[PDB]
Amino acid sequence: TQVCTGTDMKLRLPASPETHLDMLRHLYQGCQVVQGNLELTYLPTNASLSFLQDIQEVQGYVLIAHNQVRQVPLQRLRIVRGTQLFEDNYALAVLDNGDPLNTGASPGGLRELQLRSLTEILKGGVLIQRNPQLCYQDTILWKDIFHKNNQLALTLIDTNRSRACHPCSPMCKGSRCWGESSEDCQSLTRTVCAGGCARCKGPLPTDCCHEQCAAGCTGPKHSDCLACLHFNHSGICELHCPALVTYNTDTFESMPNPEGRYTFGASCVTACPYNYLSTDVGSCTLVCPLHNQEVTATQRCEKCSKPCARVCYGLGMEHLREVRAVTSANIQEFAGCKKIFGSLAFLPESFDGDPTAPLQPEQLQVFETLEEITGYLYISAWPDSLPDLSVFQNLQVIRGRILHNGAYSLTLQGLGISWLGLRSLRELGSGLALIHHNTHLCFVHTVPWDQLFRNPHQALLHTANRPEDECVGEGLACHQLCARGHCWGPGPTQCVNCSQFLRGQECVEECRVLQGLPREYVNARHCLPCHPECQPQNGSVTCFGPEADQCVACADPPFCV
Amino acid sequence: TQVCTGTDMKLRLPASPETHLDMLRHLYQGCQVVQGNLELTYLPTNASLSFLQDIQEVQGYVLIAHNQVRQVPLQRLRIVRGTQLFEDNYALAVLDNGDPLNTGASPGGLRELQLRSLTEILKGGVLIQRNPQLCYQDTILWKDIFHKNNQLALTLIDTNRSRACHPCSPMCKGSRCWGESSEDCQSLTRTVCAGGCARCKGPLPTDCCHEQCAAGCTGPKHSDCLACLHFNHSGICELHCPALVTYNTDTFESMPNPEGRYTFGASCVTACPYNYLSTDVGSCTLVCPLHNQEVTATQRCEKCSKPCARVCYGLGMEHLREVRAVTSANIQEFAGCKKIFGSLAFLPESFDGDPTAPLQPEQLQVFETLEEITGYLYISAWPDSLPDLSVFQNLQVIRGRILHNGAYSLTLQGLGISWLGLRSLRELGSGLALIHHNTHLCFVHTVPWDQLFRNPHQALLHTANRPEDECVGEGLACHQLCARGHCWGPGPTQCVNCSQFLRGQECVEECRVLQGLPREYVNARHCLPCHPECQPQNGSVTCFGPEADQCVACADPPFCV
Amino acid sequence: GPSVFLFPPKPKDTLMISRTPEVTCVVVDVSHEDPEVKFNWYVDGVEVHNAKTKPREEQYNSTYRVVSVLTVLHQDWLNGKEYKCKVSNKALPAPIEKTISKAKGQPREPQVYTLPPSRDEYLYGDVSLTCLVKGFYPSDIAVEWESNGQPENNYKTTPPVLDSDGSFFLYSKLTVPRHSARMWRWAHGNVFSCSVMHEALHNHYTQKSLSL
Amino acid sequence: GPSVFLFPPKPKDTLMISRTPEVTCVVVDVSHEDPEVKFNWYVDGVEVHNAKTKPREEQYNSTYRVVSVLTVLHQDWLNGKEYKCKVSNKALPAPIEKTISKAKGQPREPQVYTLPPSRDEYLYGDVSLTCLVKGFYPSDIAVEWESNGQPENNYKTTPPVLDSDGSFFLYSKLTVPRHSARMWRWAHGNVFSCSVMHEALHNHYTQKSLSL
Repeated sequence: TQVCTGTDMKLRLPASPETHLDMLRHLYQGCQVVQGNLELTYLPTNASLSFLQDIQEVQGYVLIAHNQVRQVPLQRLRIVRGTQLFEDNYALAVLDNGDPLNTGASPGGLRELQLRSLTEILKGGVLIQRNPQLCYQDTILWKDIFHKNNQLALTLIDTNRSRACHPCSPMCKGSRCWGESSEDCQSLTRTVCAGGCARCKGPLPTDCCHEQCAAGCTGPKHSDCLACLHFNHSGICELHCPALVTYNTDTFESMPNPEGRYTFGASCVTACPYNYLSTDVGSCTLVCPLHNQEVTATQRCEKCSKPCARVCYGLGMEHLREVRAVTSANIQEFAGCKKIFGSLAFLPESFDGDPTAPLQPEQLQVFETLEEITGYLYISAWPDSLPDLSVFQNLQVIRGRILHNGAYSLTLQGLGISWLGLRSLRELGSGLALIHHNTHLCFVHTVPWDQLFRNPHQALLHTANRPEDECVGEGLACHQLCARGHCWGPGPTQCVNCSQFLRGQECVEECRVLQGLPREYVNARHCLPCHPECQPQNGSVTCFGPEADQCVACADPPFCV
Repeated sequence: TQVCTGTDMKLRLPASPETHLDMLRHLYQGCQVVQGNLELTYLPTNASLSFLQDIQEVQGYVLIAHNQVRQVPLQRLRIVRGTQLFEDNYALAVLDNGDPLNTGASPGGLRELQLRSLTEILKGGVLIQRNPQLCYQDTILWKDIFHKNNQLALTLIDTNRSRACHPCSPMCKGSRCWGESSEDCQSLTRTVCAGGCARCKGPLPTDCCHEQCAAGCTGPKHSDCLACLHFNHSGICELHCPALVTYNTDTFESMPNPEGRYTFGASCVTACPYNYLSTDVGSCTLVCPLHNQEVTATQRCEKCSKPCARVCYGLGMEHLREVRAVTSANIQEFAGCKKIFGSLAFLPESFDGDPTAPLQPEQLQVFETLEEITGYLYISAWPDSLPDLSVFQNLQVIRGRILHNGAYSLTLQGLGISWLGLRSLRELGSGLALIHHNTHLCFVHTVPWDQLFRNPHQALLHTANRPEDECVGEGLACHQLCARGHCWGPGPTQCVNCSQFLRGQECVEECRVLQGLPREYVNARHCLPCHPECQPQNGSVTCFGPEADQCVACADPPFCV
Repeated sequence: GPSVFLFPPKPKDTLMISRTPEVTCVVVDVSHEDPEVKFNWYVDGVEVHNAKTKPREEQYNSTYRVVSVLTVLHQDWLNGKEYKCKVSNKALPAPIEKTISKAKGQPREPQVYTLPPSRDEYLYGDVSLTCLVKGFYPSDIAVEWESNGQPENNYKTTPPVLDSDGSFFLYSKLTVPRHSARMWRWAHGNVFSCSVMHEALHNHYTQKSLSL
Repeated sequence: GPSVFLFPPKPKDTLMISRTPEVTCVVVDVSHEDPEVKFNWYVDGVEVHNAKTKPREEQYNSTYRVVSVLTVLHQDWLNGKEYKCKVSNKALPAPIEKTISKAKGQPREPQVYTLPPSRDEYLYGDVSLTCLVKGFYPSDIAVEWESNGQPENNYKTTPPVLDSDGSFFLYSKLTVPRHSARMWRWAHGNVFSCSVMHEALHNHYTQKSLSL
């Protein structure tokens, strides 16, 4: 809500960097901190980055590379925790932020970092290599930002530099300039501290700071802290959140503890937010762990009345963690799976010999069964012989916890289909939408994506597809009876809230009652098939209830025969 | 219907031989033939045996012994097949039919057999030892009744005899007298036959008889037969009944054969009678065989959509065939068994050390679960500390295929309970009822046993129990609201068709609607508990439907809260 | 000046043999000084003089009420016959002649049924119970209730009305108060029904059960 | 001799501001040789002479029909007020004075609801649809139908009746023929309801939906 989530790009190459540019204004605008890795790549001088004005914390590896900007408005950031690390080693890295190719007055890269607000680090190092055109590196003695731990967590810095530097500001103690301005001086919290004291605003024990606290403090008291180690408990720096329950004196007799709080994203809170999980263990997370499955009550994760229930898993799971994508194999592994516990995606590597075996169109339609997934999606190619993707005639929701490149609920690009028909959607969990490079595609802007969203951060970036202004060619349009034009494709089947009544999947005027041979009755704006035994009638409606009872046209006492 | 069934007495000792006397007038009166073993034991001169006038066939071993009558009205019998054999060896036996203890003029046993109608035998021999006071044994050359098979099926005859005999009638060929009267001469169908001919009314090939036919014939044609080998197909002697279906020329393509007939009790018929089974194999029987279970459509026996379904078995089954009765063991083996596939019984051997372990009262009440059994019952003892048998508060039917001593659907005697409460019975399969030796017992004749019957042959023999004329002492009577007095015991619970309404199991006037705190509503002459959420009311009925909807007193839109 | 009309028989009594309907000729508003009166019953203009007249009854009008009952075997009314009550006085110089009788048209077999009250009409208090009839002819009809064979009295009903179908239609209300005997059975869902009587009815009677 | 009475306003027009009810004074049976007549409208005995009289209309009686409309603002009728139609002729020497007006008592808020037809009353042909009201006072009331906002005309209804509750009660029939527009919606279970208008009604109106 008031925060954003990490990502998984690793020197990744997105498409249409104008979308990459809009890829994050919906993510980080109104965001305080990140739950994972922060990844910045491929950005020219042109940059509307004000939304990054207010950032304070990180949980995973930060990353910049192949970025050709002259400034970054990153300030007020004072924490990096490094739960995830570049190459499983570094907390933050920088590489090849310049231009080796071609009037305009500019260097072609970045000159200075300017990150005075940074004061605390946890597990992880830093790398900065092959980063020409920038100065004020090797300037501030990173060690004084590290903890008493990770003193041996090495780093590495670039020396091959093009342009000359400037001496640090005279208003700064030594040579600690993130930037030439005094506004980029430095304070530290390692050496000057009171002996074993971890952090301090000054060598005074009165200036010393609490152990669990970090980044210094206006005073060693909790409220006066600056960087709470593991959470900001209503404005407090405590080590662990209060337990949910408590056991009695010396008895196996538990009882709830109202002051208890679930563990999540450095925030002791009452309940778990949407898209997340609840556990008797006491942690909101994105996975229901070992010997522990999911139910509702809105989601929760606890054991059932049986060993681990046997269900279908998707990619990224306990046995599909290092998978690339789908292939000839593990396709019928989704046979009639009502609900998958993973993710999936399609690439050309599937539609190619892979000497193994490739895939085929007809070995499909299993997705007429699926009713829910846990992860994300991603597509790259698709055969021309398949006009649409009706195979998904009915899927309820994505509910994508894990995301592609740590950001997308789904992805699709590089195809040649004409339209789409994912009609049974009313909701979407975390993750961001994305689409482009779909030549024949139409009926795109016939969708109220905002409705499907459940997180305000979400949006949709779309381009490189035939627009409505030209799709109307030959007379394309949302179906007639589909309310307010909320179609996914042609035919009434693709409706959502069609005021007229439907047959299984066909909204039309006539729930033909008595004027169609297989008679019908009505319920919930939907047509239903009359009973078999109830003989055909022709005066008025032939049936009155689904079952054999509540009938009229008889062909045991209440039944027909 | 027009026949009776075999039994399993083997020199058995019934109780109150006045019941043993009535034990069979309901079995064999109006019976043509038997489906199993015929067993005659313990009968004095006093005998109303006219119901045995018309008997024609047998399927198992015939038996007489310890019988002190001077005559037997057994005639018109001409077949014995011997599917079951005394000592698994003999087709018919006779032993110790006399009196070794003490005016009246009588010998004290039987003098002559008189069985001229007998002409055919199958697998099995005969024994007659220690049978004093009878003549005309070793008289008729049994071999000429045997088949070309079983020529080596030995026999054995008594010679120790008390009273002198008389020469056979002069109107009989040699010395073939079942009795001194010419009406007991003999004809045979072995030696005089036309060479290999099996049976004949004379040495003429025109007098020869059909192979499959037996007992002779008025002519070798089927209709002219006398003893059909394996069935009397609408008046025909064929070997095997017509198949139910037929496969096409050379294809795995089946199709029904209307002329097909199920195999059972030597009678090719359309369907299987009540209490019996139907099989795609093509045989009505009393057991659903290997890898083959039961459903309805009224019963049928075929495989299901899974290997042999795991359910509970009773005594006499594939692993309880040679069991005596219940013990400390195999008692919790009935845990929550909705439907047993066997039989059971209780003896004192259960309630005794059996050094193993004995049983206990409190380790019971599993029979509040059972809803159907396949076999019979039998009881001999029971502790005084248990007044009743309410533990069977709900059992639907016995449906007893197998029977104790091959005759009883259930048995009970030798106890000291006051009453009984088997209330949820409306039907009973094969088997005969029996009861006696129940001192404290009352509320016995409050039962319409005839209603529970499903076979006209059934009845009930009862005695040696306190009668109604004295049970009324202290004011015993069927419950008030129980219709027409059809009680099993006191309290409304033991009702059957109580016009007044019931709570789970209590028939009373007041389905207290609004005058009892836990409110209620009505359906099917039965009280139902109102919804929880529907708040208490006091104007009129508080609820209108079982579920949260169809309520009035609210404490989501249609629900209360 | 004064004027007087008569009263017809009761359908509940007609169409039922043992019952005895009553063609009745009431008279009111006697003169304070000229009250004398006498009756004469005619059949199409044929005097019989076989009626049973009753005494008088004073009223708040300072006058008296007079009436006489007329006997019926139902036949002539079943097949159709006119009656006439001839009265007189001195306050009026003219006699009376009224052509009251049964009517005829296309008789309609009563289309009948039962229906419950509405979930929303439950409220708290005197609940309603009903029973309807339509497609019947003529309007001369009256019905009653029955309950497991026993009667009910707290009921009421409405007259008939014409529509485009050329027949009549109406319902009958049954008051059912709280904590009372009217609802105890209903809540317990026993045999409720509508005892109907009408000319066009097969055997002059039908019935329809009712419960939950 | 001859005699004449008037006609009251229509409840459908009363209790509705934009509508204009009409107190109407019909006259019939003119004399073949003395037909003249003129009106005068009084209020408790107060002449206004502000009515709109209409021409004549002959009848099978060989006479003419006469009438005049009277204007209304509803107030005086809403709070209570008497009217009087003064007519005359030569065949009768006396004028006319009628105290027709609204009545008053204990007003009762209409107890209202909807109900379906009976499974057994389905038959084949013109099915019935109904809507009932009780616990209302006084009897001056008329209602109509509505369907998804659209009206219906083939309906009919019944007058009210008294019972032990001191209020009134009745229902309204709605013909619904085969293969017609009356039933197409019903089978398809759309918004049917009963548009009711009455004095005691909160805001002088309520409504109750209906469907399957």
